[PDB]
Amino acid sequence: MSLRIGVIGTGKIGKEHINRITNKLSGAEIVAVTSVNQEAAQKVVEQYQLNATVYPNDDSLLADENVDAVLVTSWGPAHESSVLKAIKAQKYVFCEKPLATTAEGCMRIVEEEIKVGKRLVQVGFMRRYDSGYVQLKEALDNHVIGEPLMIHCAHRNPTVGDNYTTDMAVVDTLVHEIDVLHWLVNDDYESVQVIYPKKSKNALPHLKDPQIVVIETKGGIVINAEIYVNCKYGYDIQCEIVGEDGIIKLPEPSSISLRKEGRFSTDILMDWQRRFVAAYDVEIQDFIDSIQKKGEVSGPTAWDGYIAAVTTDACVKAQESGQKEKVELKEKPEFYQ
Amino acid sequence: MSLRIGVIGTGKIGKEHINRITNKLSGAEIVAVTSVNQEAAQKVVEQYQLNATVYPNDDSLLADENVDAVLVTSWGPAHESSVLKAIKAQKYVFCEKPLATTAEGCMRIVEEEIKVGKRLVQVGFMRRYDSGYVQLKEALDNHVIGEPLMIHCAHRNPTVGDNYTTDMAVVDTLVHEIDVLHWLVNDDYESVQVIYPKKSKNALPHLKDPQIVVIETKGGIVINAEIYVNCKYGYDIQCEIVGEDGIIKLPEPSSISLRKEGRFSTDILMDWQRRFVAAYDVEIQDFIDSIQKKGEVSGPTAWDGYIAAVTTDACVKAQESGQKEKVELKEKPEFYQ
Amino acid sequence: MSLRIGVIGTGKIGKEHINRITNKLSGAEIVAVTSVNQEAAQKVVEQYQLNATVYPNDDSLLADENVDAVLVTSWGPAHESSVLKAIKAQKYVFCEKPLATTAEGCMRIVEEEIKVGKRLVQVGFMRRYDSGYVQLKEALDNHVIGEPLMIHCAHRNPTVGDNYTTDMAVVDTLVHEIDVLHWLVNDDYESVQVIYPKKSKNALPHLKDPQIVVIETKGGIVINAEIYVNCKYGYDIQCEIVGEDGIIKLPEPSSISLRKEGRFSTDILMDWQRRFVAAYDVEIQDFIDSIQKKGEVSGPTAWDGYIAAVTTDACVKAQESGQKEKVELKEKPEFYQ
Amino acid sequence: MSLRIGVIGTGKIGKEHINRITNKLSGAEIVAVTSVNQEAAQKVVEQYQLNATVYPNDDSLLADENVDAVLVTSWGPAHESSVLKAIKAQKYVFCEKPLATTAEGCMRIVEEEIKVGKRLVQVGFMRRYDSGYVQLKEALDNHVIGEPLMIHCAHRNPTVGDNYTTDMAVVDTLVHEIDVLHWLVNDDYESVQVIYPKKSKNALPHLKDPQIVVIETKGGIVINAEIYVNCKYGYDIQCEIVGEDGIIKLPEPSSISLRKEGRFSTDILMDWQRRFVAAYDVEIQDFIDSIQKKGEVSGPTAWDGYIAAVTTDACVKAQESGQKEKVELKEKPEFYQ
Ligand SMILES: NC(=O)c1ccc[n+]([C@@H]2O[C@H](COP(=O)([O-])OP(=O)(O)OC[C@H]3O[C@@H](n4cnc5c(N)ncnc54)[C@H](OP(=O)(O)O)[C@@H]3O)[C@@H](O)[C@H]2O)c1
Ligand SMILES: NC(=O)c1ccc[n+]([C@@H]2O[C@H](COP(=O)([O-])OP(=O)(O)OC[C@H]3O[C@@H](n4cnc5c(N)ncnc54)[C@H](OP(=O)(O)O)[C@@H]3O)[C@@H](O)[C@H]2O)c1
Ligand SMILES: NC(=O)c1ccc[n+]([C@@H]2O[C@H](COP(=O)([O-])OP(=O)(O)OC[C@H]3O[C@@H](n4cnc5c(N)ncnc54)[C@H](OP(=O)(O)O)[C@@H]3O)[C@@H](O)[C@H]2O)c1
Ligand SMILES: NC(=O)c1ccc[n+]([C@@H]2O[C@H](COP(=O)([O-])OP(=O)(O)OC[C@H]3O[C@@H](n4cnc5c(N)ncnc54)[C@H](OP(=O)(O)O)[C@@H]3O)[C@@H](O)[C@H]2O)c1
Repeated sequence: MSLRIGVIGTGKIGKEHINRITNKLSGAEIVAVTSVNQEAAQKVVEQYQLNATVYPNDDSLLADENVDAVLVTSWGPAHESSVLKAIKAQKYVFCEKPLATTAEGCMRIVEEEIKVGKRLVQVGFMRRYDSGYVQLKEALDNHVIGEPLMIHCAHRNPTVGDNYTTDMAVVDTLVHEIDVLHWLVNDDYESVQVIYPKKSKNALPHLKDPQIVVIETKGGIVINAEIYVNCKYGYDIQCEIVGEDGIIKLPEPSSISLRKEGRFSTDILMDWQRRFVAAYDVEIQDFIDSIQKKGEVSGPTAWDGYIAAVTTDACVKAQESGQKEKVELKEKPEFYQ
Repeated sequence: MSLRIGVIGTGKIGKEHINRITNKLSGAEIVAVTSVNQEAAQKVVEQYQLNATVYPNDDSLLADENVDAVLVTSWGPAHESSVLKAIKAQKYVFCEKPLATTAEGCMRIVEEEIKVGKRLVQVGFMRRYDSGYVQLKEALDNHVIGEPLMIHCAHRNPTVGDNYTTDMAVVDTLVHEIDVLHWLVNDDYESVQVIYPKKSKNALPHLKDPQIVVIETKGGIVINAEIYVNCKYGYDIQCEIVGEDGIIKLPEPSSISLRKEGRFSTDILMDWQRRFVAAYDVEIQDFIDSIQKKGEVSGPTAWDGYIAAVTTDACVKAQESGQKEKVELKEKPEFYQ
Repeated sequence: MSLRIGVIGTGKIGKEHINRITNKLSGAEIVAVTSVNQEAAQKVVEQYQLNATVYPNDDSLLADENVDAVLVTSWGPAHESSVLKAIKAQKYVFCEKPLATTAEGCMRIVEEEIKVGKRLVQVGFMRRYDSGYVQLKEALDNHVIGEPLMIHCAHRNPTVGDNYTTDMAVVDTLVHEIDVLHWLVNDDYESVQVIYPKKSKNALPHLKDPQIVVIETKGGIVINAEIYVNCKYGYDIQCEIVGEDGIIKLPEPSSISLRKEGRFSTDILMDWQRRFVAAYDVEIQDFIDSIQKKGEVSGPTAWDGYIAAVTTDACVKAQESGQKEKVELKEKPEFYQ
Repeated sequence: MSLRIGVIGTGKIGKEHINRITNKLSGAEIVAVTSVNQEAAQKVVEQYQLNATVYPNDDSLLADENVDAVLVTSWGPAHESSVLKAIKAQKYVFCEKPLATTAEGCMRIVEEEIKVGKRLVQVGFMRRYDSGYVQLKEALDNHVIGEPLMIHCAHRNPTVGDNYTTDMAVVDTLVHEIDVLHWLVNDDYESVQVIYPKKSKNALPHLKDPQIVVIETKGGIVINAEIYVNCKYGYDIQCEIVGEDGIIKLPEPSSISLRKEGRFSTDILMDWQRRFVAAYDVEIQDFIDSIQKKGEVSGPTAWDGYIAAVTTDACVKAQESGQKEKVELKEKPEFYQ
């Protein structure tokens, strides 16, 4: 019957996932809430009419035996702590990115989970659940294009706020590409390099934008990723995989077409929140269903969180040094193989 | 909440709706089933692990006061009888097409609903809930192309069985177009004409396929619909609306692209079930949510069912006469505004 | 050496053809011109720096023994006379549409050419030389889609002058479709029907625009053609051929794409003269080349002119009567086989 | 009257140019040819039925006072020689790439031309005359997308023979991109870097294919160019320019579309000779018209040839070293401004 879920962190995306579980998905219910702000957390149970005790902290909510699983949706740097705790409490955990702000912290989560002996942790890299990326994965697995040789991608955003900084280009933005690409081609990153084109007029003086990130896999796949967060025209994810015998490419989001005033056109999304809305529903549903059927989670793993953490670090180092940097990856544990 | 739902008819679409409510959607559960094969209904309850009572018939299912609403997913020609009974028992009813196999059948349902004083009946014309059609209607209502003048559409299917007959081209197939178009442009159908191109080699000698159906609305919009149920290449829905100042067009379903062996290509679906899957989820969720929030349904009405019935009747007439036929619609009751 | 060409009618089209012959194409030169405004004629000679006599009329131009061939680019109604005179003078003739203003006019020209005993007359239906239509013809002749069953096309124009009349929709505009389609599918027209949507706000009150013209071939191919000469958005030619086993479609004219301000777009041409510029070059070059290589022309024939006339007449009839009208088509002389 | 053209080298490209001049274009004729293969040369004169003299060498041909201009279409390394001889004879010269096999060779040509005092040398970089590239240039010069920041391009080929070497990837292939991009964005190259992904199974082991070349301009435009000469699927040129406020992209070559067997598709050329046939006609016609109207040529210059040589040299340097290499360009002479 219903999977009982506690929510750690009721900001925007905590409110979204709650709405999801309460009003859209099957098999689960929100029974507990927290942080930080005792208020607001109470305002959230109000807003959504929840049968939910407002606990004052992780351990508190995590103490409850009427909670089977948790969503960690709080401030990024807070994640590692709550995840560790929930693992010790042996509850299933869905953790929004990042798993932890350091590779060391991801490694600690990895260590703990391996002790429990089964997969409790799923990281919220929703792109793997998007129908376009699923199709790309299927085509590759069915050897449609032969071996992958190169990947060209772009992650574009119309404009960012004052506080968006150069490192966020890789840490908050490219991390999605970083997680999804190694999954697609099943190969590990080896080296990264960052090249800066002239700065766009739309970027604030403190921010280096756009940038080009070149990544090589151990297999020798070269990825060039454009990141351009002040592109003005829209929010835009583009991904092209070049293989030996052919090329596959991610599709545009669905739009009606329009002939009008001398132009034939389709819409480009302006809002990042509309790009992957279905994927978010799918990943949470899969969280719920995996548990109810397999006694463990199925999505991106604690190791995937670690791979991202390490890769983003090398990228930031590449941003600073302007040189080709190594990606320091431990061999993958048997437990995640 | 938990809307408590009884299913009348546990065939293919019945089982798929049961799956949706049980494993995909929010706010409802299946508590009762009935079918003409009572053991078949039992297997379904087994298969989906339902906490549901198997009833011998719809009368007794409708007698169960723990049943809030029903789905009528039985044999087409039997829908009308089940709907009438559900209206008298005052349950909400989601009826798969058709509502009734005759205009008179629909009119009977219409006046029974008007007696009850609120909306009980929602007809399963799922295209209205498809994002493409929603986008088309949004554009229209925002005056993007001015007044609609012409609609060019096509409904294509790879192949049909031995028992698909000429009348089914309009009754089972074009009926989807007939419902969605008058809704899109807010106009009533006035007349229809059927034109037969040479028979396709892919069609059995008793079937006339393809067909062209020309429809004129009262306001003077002209619709040209191509029906070709043996097109071989795929399942394909196309729709273009030509307005005074511009043209809008329904998108292709999402697909990765492929460059390979001298061709740049995307997928065309082979399977009608894959085309509108999301729409079915949305329509049923809307049935549930409208009831739980407004105490009445919100989708295609019994009146839309009537409109479809009158129009397909005129189309069948036109198939046999080769002449322009009037669509004789009674004025729309104030109840259905 | 050069094919020596005289030009009858030195208005807009006459000047453009003179331009391509003088400055773009191989193997010909203008040696004579005539008009009606004997100032503009002398003017064109100087503007294009031509070593050419200006004559006062066709008779005197056709008298000139060093003229090998003529282009008839005069006022529409005057074409027939000049073509006839040229045939009697035994000169080759490229005649801009229309060959004549009546089917009888076209038939007369057909008879004189048969008397001359070889092909002198090429009619300027340039679409057959457009690379997109050439590709459609080639796909059809390679049996890529099976037998053609239906054709859907549109001929759209941003706006017309107040002189444009309802009959001109089929006589001046659809006549291009009428020619190209029977050529593409190698079939004769049998019947036509015209349906009027409500009048567009962009159309003057005396003009019925847009129009839908339904044409059936003897073999049972059904053509649905949309004509909309005040569509505002652009000049647009669309053509989709539905065959038994698949569908082929004319491409958009080439254009860079643009992502900007929330839209992904390509250009739609605003003026008809840019649409087929290459085809005009190819058709004239073919006129020159065929004459020099074979001693007769090879393009659209006087008989093709006749077919267009008879089909347009039947369309004008359908315009007035609102009924299905027969295309009164005489049998094709072996001379044109 | 006619520009009298001599052709040096009657290989494949030489033959094509003779064909367009003799049978397609305006205002010139072939009056002289020479080739290392005498029989081939005389056979070309028969084949195209030329009114031309076969000369045993370029000295003879260039000494012919009835020769106004020459096309140099001989073996690559022999180009420099013929170009210098032609400038000395003060003949107009269309030189197929490369201008010379070294930057030194090009510099000597630059030197001799400046002495003459006018432009005699046009280099055969035809992409500049392609309608797609012209539209890109027009959009950029109208500042449709603001300042260019990044360019992503690809040059792909189905297969190469056993002669093709790693250096030819930049020397014979990328050289087209190298010329067209600095022309598009009006900026000079600064540094280049080469990255090798894993080798394609379609490549002979003596060849490194594919390659990624990264070029920075002095203004800070970053260019990422994929070269892949055994991509199997087709010949394919892609080019996307990312600007501050928008993105413009080269179109696919014109193709009809096809729906068939579960795919919606367009053709991809397999044959490089088909991608740019129109550009070749336009470039040669430009050569002829510029001479006849301005007394000097006006396409890509000897200086453009020199840029290509230096930039290609540095790319080959980067190929061997694996490091970011400098493009050492001298100051552009006033003669070429
Ligand atoms: N998977 C995806 O596609 C996706 C998409 C978006 C976000 N995320 C991730 O989800 C996590 C949380 O995101 P969010 O947008 O929901 O966060 P949020 O609402 O900004 O943060 C959650 C709560 O913490 C408070 N807070 C945290 N740090 C604060 C500070 N320094 N000052 C003031 N209040 C602070 C917030 O208050 P304030 O109102 O003042 O912030 C809010 O009450 C992040 O790790 C983010 O990267 C993932
Ligand atoms: N909205 C849509 O797009 C959509 C899509 C599909 C279907 N539908 C509609 O939903 C309804 C049911 O569809 P379905 O595909 O589930 O149908 P189905 O499985 O073929 O038929 C449903 C039930 O009717 C019975 N039945 C079928 N033919 C019969 C006949 N000739 N005589 C007596 N009983 C008969 C079946 O018996 P058995 O138990 O022996 O099979 C089954 O119990 C139909 O009216 C159909 O038009 C709508
Ligand atoms: N193949 C195609 O796609 C295509 C495209 C465009 C046109 N065409 C055809 O080519 C022909 C010429 O077209 P256009 O646009 O060049 O036409 P135009 O210039 O208007 O007509 C040619 C000349 O006719 C003169 N004229 C007009 N009315 C006259 C009258 N009643 N009596 C005597 N002379 C008269 C005008 O004299 P002034 O010089 O004093 O004005 C004009 O120069 C047309 O029949 C048209 O259908 C074909
Ligand atoms: N703009 C463009 O896109 C483009 C396209 C293609 C080529 N090109 C350029 O045009 C030039 C010639 O190209 P192509 O493909 O036409 O060459 P080709 O036909 O192989 O050679 C052209 C001429 O050089 C001779 N030749 C060829 N190989 C030779 C060798 N190994 N030693 C001595 N003489 C030799 C040929 O005579 P034999 O037959 O007796 O060898 C012929 O007269 C090259 O510089 C090439 O890069 C440019």
